Amino acid sequence: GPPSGKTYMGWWGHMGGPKQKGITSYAVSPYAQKPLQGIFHNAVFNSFRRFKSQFLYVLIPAGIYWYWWKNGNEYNEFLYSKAGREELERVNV
Amino acid sequence: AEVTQLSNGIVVATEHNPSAHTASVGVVFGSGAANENPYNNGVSNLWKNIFLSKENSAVAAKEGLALSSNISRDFQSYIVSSLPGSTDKSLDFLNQSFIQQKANLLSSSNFEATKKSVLKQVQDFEENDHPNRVLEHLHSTAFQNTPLSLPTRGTLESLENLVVADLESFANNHFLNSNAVVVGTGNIKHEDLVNSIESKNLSLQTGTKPVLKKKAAFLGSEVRLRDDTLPKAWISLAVEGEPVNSPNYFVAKLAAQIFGSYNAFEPASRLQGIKLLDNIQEYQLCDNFNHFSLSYKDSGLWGFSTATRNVTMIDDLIHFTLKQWNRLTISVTDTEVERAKSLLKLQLGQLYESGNPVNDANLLGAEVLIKGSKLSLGEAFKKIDAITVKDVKAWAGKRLWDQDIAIAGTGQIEGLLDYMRIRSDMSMMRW
Repeated sequence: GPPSGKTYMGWWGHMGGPKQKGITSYAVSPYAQKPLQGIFHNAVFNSFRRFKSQFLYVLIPAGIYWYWWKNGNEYNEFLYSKAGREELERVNV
Repeated sequence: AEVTQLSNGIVVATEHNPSAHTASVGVVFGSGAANENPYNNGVSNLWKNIFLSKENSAVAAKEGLALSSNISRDFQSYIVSSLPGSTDKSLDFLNQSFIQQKANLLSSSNFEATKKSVLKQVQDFEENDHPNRVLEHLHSTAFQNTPLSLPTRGTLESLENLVVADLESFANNHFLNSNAVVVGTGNIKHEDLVNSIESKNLSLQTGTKPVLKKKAAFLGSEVRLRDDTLPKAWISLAVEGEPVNSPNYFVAKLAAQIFGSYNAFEPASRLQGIKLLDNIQEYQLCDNFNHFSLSYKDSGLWGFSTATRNVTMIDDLIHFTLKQWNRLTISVTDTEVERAKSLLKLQLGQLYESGNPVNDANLLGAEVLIKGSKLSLGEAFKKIDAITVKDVKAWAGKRLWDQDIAIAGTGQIEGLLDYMRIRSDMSMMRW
């Protein structure tokens, strides 16, 4: 086939990153390692670190929308009660 | 052939060869770079190079003596070779400047010049000699945090903290009568060497070397000193092999000789009887390879090294050579064993039986130092001829089949896959 257009990812040998010099990487065989090392420390301290960093972003909009939903639900329950018909007619028409 | 005797403190070993025209004596210690810290790494290189200073070698040149020395993992030797009539001039030189009066060698303004040239030497090693520096990095990642992990030349960061106190401390701790063989090769006879080493009352030192607190342990690992500005990709890759005084020593040598060495640019290196060549020749996967079996005192190494410019197909070169290694466990033939037998006998004959008596001195010194005697070449040939296919299959099931490997690479090794794919290549799924 013909060659296609220029991409941003080559293959093994010509990926297309910059030239690399002076970076040395070391690694050990997994057969010589301990998997599940540090699971009981990461399960309590790392989990708390990640939760402390990323919970206001998730739980402030969740609190806003859940309070909005509960308030609208309470108003809909009030409007179709015996105590709140006399607002329901002047509310809908 | 070899004869070996024990004086008051010194063991003496000679290989007399009456058809040689040079004789060569020297002393081989038993503490190479495997007896150093990571902090005095390069002491044996500095002793090698202050034994070969210009003012130490001018004195030998005025008497017609040529100095030589060798630093290895286990041993280190200091050899003085000359004409056959002047063996006692050599023994006198080796005594009066290396053994007893080493205070002129360790002069400052000699130590500074030698340390400067050794620093320049290892700086030009670390950035220009690529296959040997990845063999040293294979050693430094296979045996890490154990004493066999140290480069024999030392390290530029280590070598620039050394002073003369470190050299003389190592000299006190290791240059001992209990640690040394006095070798003689060429046409020096044994009775004349013992008569002239008891004629002079030569004594080196009287202590005993420190015994290392941990043995060398093979750790399956990897190291990647990648550098995209180099033309080729140099990759060494090895398993834990046999140390010396194994029973599987010659089986490891034979199993490395089965896959042999290869050069892409020599036309009689393409016609060898290796079944790896008709897998790596069709797309020209490599420039060269060589299969080694490095044996030390503690541990060993068995593997290969390649240099290739086909940086897009490194992983298939590795895959094809490891799938050729699997055949040693499963389906190595009779013919490959016979061919490797003949080629191994030829290789050992060219290594031992060679004209140079410096090399014979190094080999005899290390062999007699590690096992008290030297195996003759006829007995080595009778031990090579007795290897069967079942011995190769048993050895490869023990040491090769599904074992951890050590990898070292420099250059353009982006195409080299990770540890786990290469390690999973070490055992095929029985097809």
